[PDB]
Amino acid sequence: AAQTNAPWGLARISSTSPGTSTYYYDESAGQGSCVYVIDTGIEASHPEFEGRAQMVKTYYYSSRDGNGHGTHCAGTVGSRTYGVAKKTQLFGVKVLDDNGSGQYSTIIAGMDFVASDKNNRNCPKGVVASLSLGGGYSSSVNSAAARLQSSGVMVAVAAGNNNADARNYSPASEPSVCTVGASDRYDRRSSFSNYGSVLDIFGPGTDILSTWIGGSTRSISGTSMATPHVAGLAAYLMTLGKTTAASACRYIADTANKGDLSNIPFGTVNLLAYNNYQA
Repeated sequence: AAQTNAPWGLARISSTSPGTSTYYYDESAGQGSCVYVIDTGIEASHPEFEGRAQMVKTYYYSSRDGNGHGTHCAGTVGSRTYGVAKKTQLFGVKVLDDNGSGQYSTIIAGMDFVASDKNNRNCPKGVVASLSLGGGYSSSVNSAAARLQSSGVMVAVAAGNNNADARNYSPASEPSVCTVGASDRYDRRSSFSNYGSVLDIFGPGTDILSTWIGGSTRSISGTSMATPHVAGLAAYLMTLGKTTAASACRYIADTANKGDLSNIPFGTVNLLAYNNYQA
């Protein structure tokens, strides 16, 4: 398939060179897979989700996305115009309030919930989880992320927006989950993106147009926007049978565009998410 005039991030992960405007991808588009978006929620009512999004857990007086952040990430995973896995199923776990804040004990609870709740859902091509969130170092948070990975779920987490080493943030610093850095449309490391040996892969994360609450759309920036590209990609590759939940992050790194990013510090991988689709 080809999406003409796609967002630059979608075109990037299906291209070998920056500057293109078409997203090339297999028509399966993630059908049969499931991506849990652990964030401020999702506006499942958005016509861009085509009824494929549904909230399954909240920890606040409401399960609605009063922020847009979670709706923006979910649209990059699987929205029809802005997503990587356009036929995937999106589940919303609202661990963050409408300021984008959330306590560690709640985020942990959310992750434990996803490990259990995938057993209630039909996902014959596997399960992905996208955690566009984090904070200071916490081993309990890291264990939580590793528990989720070990239970059969592909975990992708943002590396952080502190332009520092991700060793000091969580769950970004958990070795067994996929930790995603951010790049821009010119293959530069995003000015804000964290770095460090704990990174596994980079995805598009500067000026990312995607869905927004109110049935709208906007462009924003962060390793929060890079994470759902890789999560979408994981789910896309899993539907195709090329990798598994346990093996996807390694697969994405093996098959990534190598050595094409600028400003990548010494010790940080130089790998850009890439779907190697050959029509």
